[PDB]
Amino acid sequence: LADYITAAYVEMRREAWASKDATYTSARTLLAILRLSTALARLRMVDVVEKEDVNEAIRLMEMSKDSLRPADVIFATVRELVSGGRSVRFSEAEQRCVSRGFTPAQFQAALDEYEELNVWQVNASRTRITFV
Amino acid sequence: SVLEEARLRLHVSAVPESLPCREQEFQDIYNFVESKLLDHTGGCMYISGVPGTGKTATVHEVIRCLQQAAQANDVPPFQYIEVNGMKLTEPHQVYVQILQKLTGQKATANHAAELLAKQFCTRGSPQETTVLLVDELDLLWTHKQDIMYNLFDWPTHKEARLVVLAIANTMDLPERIMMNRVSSRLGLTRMCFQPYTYSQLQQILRSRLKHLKAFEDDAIQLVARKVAALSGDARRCLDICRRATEICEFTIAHSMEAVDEMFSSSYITAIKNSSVLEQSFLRAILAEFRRSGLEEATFQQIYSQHVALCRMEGLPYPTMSETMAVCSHLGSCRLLLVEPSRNDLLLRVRLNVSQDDVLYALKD
Ligand SMILES: Nc1ncnc2c1ncn2[C@@H]1O[C@H](COP(=O)(O)OP(=O)(O)OP(O)(O)=S)[C@@H](O)[C@H]1O
Ligand SMILES: [Mg+2]
Repeated sequence: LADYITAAYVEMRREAWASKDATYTSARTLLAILRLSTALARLRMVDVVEKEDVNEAIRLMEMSKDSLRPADVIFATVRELVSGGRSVRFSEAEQRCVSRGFTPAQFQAALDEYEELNVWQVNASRTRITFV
Repeated sequence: SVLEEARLRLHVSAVPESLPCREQEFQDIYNFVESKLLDHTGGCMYISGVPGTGKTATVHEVIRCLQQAAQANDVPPFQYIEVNGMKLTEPHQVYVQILQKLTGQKATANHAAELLAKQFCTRGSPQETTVLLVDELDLLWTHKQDIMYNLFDWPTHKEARLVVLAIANTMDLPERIMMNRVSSRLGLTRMCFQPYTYSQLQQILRSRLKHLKAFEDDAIQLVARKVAALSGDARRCLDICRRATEICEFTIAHSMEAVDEMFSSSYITAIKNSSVLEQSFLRAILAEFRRSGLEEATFQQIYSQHVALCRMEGLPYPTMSETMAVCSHLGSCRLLLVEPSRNDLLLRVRLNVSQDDVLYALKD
């Protein structure tokens, strides 16, 4: 649970750094949340602290401080193949889109929908697409 | 040759006889003007549209059809007069132009206006219906608005027998440029020409190249689509097609080269072909801007940053005159902004291009 605790502490300290009116979240806050987790573990009568105790401690600290479409997915998939090139092969994009769990009909529908916006142009041979 | 024939067909001045792409607007104008010609009563219409929509061509074709109908003794005879606003040295001289077109008399601007007023307000001899075409209306503006008021008020008179069509690019003109009484005179008679859809552009291109197999459908579709997405103008489409033919003389590659050569900016390549000292000057400007955060900087701080960069790079120590000459050369090609005629060390410098473009040009 240390890694999750580290990530949660980083998130909380980043939030406290973004807000000027928040209390200074030094290592004392981490000590306090660790004490809260240990107290919760004692309360539940367990010799090992579980993630539920950490979640409850985070929730309590947050309450205390508070008291004060297929078209887009296919466009992103073909956007992943824009690594330094203006034109993308039709076969590669078709194979990659199908591997993501989309039927070729939805691929054609997404191609037409983003093609109406004229983001790109497709060759009639359906072999290459030049991105406008 | 086939390419030569395509070039001949695609020229701008090669006006077609009639394209049904605007047949609806043609029909509307054909009803309006026909009604104004049959009743021996004048009228006025305001037409606003972006350039390249074929407004002048459509009006001229309608005038051709009306003249043909008159030649076939179906419409009473009419006198046609055409004037262009931007082809006149002075605004008041339009009074002389119309008068000389109708009677050939030479008179002063005020006297020509008075004579035209007398002719159009007094019950004179029964004359043929007058068809007046005024081009580029917005350029006839005057602080007194007398010319515009007279132009759009004279056909209101019954004795005028005058039909006026005003072609302009801004549809807001009768609201924010024209005063209330004349705004109501042109009110509710505003024709707006929407830009051609890519289907319309493809139809126009196909009509240009009938019975000629010179271009592949893919190039044509892409050119029409770029035109739709950029301006929807037939003029630049014809220019792109001609350039594609020229490059083919030397596929989709030709159209792509035409579109990215006649539209793209040359700032990046100009910066790339710049000298080493100019690149160092640009880097010094960027560093000073990052240190300060302001978009204006005096020449002294830029000179200090340039000296520091030259010392870092091992370049020889530059003199103030050399840096000033380089800055003056850079300002000559409108890459910077400066007024070095009198001020030398206190010159404000502003970038003429975006910072990210400079970074993308200088990273390589
Ligand atoms: N009906 C049409 N179909 C296809 N192309 C046309 C049509 N009418 C005109 N064009 C073309 O479009 C061009 C623009 O026509 P114009 O009438 O000169 O432009 P405009 O709409 O009057 O705008 P400006 O700024 O006054 S040139 C013409 O020179 C022709 O090449
Ligand atoms: Mg015109």
